[PDB]
Amino acid sequence: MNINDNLSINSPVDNKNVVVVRARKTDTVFKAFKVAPNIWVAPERYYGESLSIDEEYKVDGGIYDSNFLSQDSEKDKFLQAIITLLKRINSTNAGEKLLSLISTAIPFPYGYIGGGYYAPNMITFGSAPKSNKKLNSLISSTIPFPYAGYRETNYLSSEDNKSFYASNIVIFGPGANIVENNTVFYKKEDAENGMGTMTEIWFQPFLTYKYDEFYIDPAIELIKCLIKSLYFLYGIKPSDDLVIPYRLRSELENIEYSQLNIVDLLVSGGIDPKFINTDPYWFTDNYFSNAKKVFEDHRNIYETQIEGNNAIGNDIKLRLKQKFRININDIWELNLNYFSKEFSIMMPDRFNNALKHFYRKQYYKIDYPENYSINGFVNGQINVQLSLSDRNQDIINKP
Amino acid sequence: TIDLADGNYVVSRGDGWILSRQNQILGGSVISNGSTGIVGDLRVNDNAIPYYYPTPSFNEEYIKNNIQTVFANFTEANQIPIGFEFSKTAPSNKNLYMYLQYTYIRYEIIKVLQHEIIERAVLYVPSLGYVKSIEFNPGEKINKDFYFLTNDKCILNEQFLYKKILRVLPYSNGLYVINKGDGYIRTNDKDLIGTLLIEAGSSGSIIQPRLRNTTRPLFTTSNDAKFSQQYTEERLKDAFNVQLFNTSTSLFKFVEEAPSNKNICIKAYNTYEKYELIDYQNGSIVNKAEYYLPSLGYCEVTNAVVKTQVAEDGFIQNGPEEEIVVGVIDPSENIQEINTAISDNYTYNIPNNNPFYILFTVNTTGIY
Amino acid sequence: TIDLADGNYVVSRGDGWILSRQNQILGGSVISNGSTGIVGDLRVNDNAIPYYYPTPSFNEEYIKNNIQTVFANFTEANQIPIGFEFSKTAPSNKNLYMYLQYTYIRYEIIKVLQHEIIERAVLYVPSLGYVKSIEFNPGEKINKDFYFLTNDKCILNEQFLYKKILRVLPYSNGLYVINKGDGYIRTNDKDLIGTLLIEAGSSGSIIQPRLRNTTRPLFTTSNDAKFSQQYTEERLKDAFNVQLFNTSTSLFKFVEEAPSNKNICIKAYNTYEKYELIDYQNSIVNKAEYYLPSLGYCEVTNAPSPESEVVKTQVAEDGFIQNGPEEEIVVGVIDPSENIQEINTAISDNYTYNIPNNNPFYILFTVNTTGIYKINAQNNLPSLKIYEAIGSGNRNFQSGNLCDDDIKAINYITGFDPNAKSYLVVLLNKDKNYYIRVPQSNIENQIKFKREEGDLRNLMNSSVNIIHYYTRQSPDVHDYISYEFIRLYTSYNQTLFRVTEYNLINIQQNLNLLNSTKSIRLLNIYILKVEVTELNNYNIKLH
Repeated sequence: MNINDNLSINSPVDNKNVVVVRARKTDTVFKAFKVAPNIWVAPERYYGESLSIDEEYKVDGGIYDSNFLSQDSEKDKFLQAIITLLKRINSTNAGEKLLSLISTAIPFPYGYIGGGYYAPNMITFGSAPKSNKKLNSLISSTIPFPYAGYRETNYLSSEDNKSFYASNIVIFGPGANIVENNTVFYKKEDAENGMGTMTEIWFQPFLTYKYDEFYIDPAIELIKCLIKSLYFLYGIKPSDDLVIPYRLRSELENIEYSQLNIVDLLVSGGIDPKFINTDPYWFTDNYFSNAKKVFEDHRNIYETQIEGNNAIGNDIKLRLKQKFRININDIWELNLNYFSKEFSIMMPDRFNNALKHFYRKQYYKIDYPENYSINGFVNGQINVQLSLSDRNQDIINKP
Repeated sequence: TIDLADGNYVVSRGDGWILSRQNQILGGSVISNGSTGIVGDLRVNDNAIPYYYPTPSFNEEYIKNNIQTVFANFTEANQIPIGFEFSKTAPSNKNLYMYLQYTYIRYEIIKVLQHEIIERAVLYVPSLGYVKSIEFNPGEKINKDFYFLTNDKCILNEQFLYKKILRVLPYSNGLYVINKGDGYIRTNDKDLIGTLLIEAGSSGSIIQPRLRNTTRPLFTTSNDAKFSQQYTEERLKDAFNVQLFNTSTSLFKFVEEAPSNKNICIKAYNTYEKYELIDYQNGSIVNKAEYYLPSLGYCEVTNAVVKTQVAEDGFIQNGPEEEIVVGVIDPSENIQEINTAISDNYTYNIPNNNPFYILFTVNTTGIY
Repeated sequence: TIDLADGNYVVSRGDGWILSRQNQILGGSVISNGSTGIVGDLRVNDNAIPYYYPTPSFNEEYIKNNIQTVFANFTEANQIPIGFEFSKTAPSNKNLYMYLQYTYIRYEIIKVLQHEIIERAVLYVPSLGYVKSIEFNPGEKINKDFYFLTNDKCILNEQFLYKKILRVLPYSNGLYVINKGDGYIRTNDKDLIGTLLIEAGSSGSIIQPRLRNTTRPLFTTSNDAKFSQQYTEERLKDAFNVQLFNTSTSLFKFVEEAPSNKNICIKAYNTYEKYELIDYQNSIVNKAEYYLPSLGYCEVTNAPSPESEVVKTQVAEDGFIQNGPEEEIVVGVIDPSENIQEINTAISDNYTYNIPNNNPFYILFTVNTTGIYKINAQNNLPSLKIYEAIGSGNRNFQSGNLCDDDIKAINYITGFDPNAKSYLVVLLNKDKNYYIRVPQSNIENQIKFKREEGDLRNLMNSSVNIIHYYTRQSPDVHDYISYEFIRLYTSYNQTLFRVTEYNLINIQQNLNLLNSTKSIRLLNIYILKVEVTELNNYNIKLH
């Protein structure tokens, strides 16, 4: 693993590391930079969300600015900030392992057009010349006709629809809300059947808030987004209806309970997941059993049909071999509490997914060449000298 | 320039058309001494790029509809893979240069008024290729015409196919499956794999690979209620053990080596096997169905501007005359079996009020 | 003991090495009673991983980078499958056994000192295979040397390549694309598919099955401004209609059948086709080189030279060598900057077009009936350029209207450049489309088309200048130039017509402008026509 730190927004379109691809099947195109195998960075804002949002639909605690990340200088600053964050993550063994798993964890490929994953058909080519005595018609080379016939679902398409580039993750800028890190999938159907799909990430590294007596390192937020994406890559996303109670709305004069998805709790770390996820397990659902069964089925398919086949490139085979080396329980047991200990990073640990109600955030501007290095915040997480952002006057407040 | 009646027409000029300025875009090869060089292509046909050239009156949709209405479809049927190869042996002491290009079928739509073509639209559909070779000593000057083509030309076939754009059976009641032969091909070159022109002293080959579970038969039923595709397929399996999946793993190829005197033109089509499933109640044929199963192709050798009319839709048989008739037990009735063999006498008690079958065997040969 | 100087070096012992004791690991095949056996392999993955044998001075990264920079890049080639196959025919009544092994390219990095080697790091790169065969009968005793190898050796010719570690173009102002030929290969065996040794009676084969469609085109421009990979690719698509650049589905295979009393060595390389994108103006101003992959090249050594001595040699300077036939195909191209206005109506005799600021522009037109036409603007100035579209008229056809085919390949017909005033006469066919380039905001200089009624047919396809010496952009040999004006000659580049104010006559003929002495005083406003016979200079002057 080596993060490419030799790219800039002015880099030429070489169609190998810097590309101009299409956003899904819409009419827009955007520029992407590859900083690692199957990992791309797109500084421009996310195409999905519309930049103009009616005041009715704006959410509490959000910052809206349709002019952010419009100039090239901001884009280059964002790209360099993302590369710096990735280098900081990879500077530690845990980060290197996580990034390697992300790169190798390609979505499972679909079978041949006819069906199955066993073997392709054969063809012959190159009939030899008619010898003096023997016709030599049958003396010819044998080829697997649909070599690498495995159909893939993780690819970005060029504007001409005549070229495709591999990609598992694509880190975009923030959408309509300037401060809202998010992770979205490419195909909902493939994120739950165990096949997996590519993930898109919206990240904002230029703003952070102060909790208690320390600042929040954006690397932790990026790691959280990557862990959430891991679920999409393995196609083990639970149904949106699998929620659990998270907090009792005491302030209300009614019996109302706030709910959180299982993935968010399992990933966000903190103390909340410790009461759930006990020995023995007091909370259970068919989701875990179905996921384990499908994972075992896919592993058996790979071991009995993929390894033997000699008519497909190793780029997919070796990655799939390493993808299934780990177990689903390892992913479920992976949370921010491990990286906090590994990186010695302080983060909110109680109800960190519902901090909007408890106290209002004040945002500070981060200059990355200066305030943040490959070793984290300059002068530490406590004594870093940052400046309050000028966007704090535009925070939406809907009680 | 045209003897047809006034109105709009659709014309096919046949395969073998080579475009201009596209000679060497696919690269070339160099051979030395006695080495033999083979160059060819093998496409899945999934990616198709027909070249359109429309007119105000003739738009893309108009051309596509009016063409696929008669000639071979190239949108959804452009899925069968294609493959071709050419091979040349260089002389003892010299060097050979070979360069390859694609060949296209040229379709046209024209509007004739007062016996003169006043509007023309063009469509080019990829079909096989063509290889040009030259033996050169170092420093030899080559005529530019061998490298650069400045006008489209017909190499293999010069044709003009136009269309106006406006017995007693002594059988018994019951099902029957008749294999009526092999080598069936649709008319108007709708199954044509293509034609190859091998220059003197060279060799050429046309290959027809097949993807698994990707074979399309042709089904025509006079009553979808009784003779459904599943029903006729099941009856075919019962009578002959016909299964579609086994025709997808096969592959065939035709090879021709031209002499040193003249060139050789080889034309290759896909073929079919015709199975007629019939019901022969009361002596007539109440229902009938035709099932055409992919065969291993058919080939012919030509030897190289009369206008011709597109023939009516139908099939032409190039294989030997054949008619194999096999009866099949009607699935509607039920079959019961008598385990014990009939020794010298038996009185089997009928086990319904509907027609049925009784299956038995004789424990000793003799007249019963 | 080397005879070079001190310091490190990069050495390439070449291809055709077989390791020791890895002889029969791949297995063998047995043939009998006139049968034929074909074995082979595809160097794709799990078998294309180089073997490193480093020394503390030279680590794996050092070796890899140093060899890849100078010699063939194997990391990229490790993903593109290449197949090889040996075929052998057994005799009528006997048995044959044939076994296969891999052949490796051997690279060494060394540290010479006082003419003595004191370090050696080795890299083995899998390249191809080698099949060893023997006809036998039961009970025969085979020499142990046939199966087992105790030390590595080079079955091919030994080598010790090393590298110490530290004319007149009569064109018109505009773009051009020159195809310089096929069969270009980089030096130092940098584009070598591999080498095969075929024993007597066998038949080798090297195939590129295009199992992966990727390719490695090479680009080299003299100015990144106004030129780029995308720009040159688009210009080529306009000129030669190239659709695929970094992709291909065409296979090339080479087969050689060695005789019954010798051994053969076939080398297979990847080839390239050279496209030069010049920007001639007045003197080349810019140049780009595009090397589009071709379908390979094959060389046949009848037999290795007898073992005499491994003569040391140094790597040639980075460059290209052409092995295919020499050619130079020139195709004009429309400059995208200039705008082109299409005329929706076909042009008849006596037509007028209103110029509709000082930038050059294009106009596309076609005639209604084949003939000779005279094009002259208001006041016979500014001078214009007339190009013919290549391949037009063999496609979409609408009577009495222009149905352009978007053909951007323009072949120069006739033109002149600046301030000189002149009018052109050109023969045009009904079908073909034509472009006119107009340079140069005063009153609109309407372009007037006149269908000459068999009057100026003598001055066919020429530009008449409305004019003591005078020079102007000369045309290519066998072309015509004309002037409307008692001595006249040519300066470096080596006729008389009487005008009736608008009939024409023949005053003089066979007037050799390369004479310097012209005393005619013909008893005839006159027209002097010169046909270039030897383009000895860029410009031709009439004095």
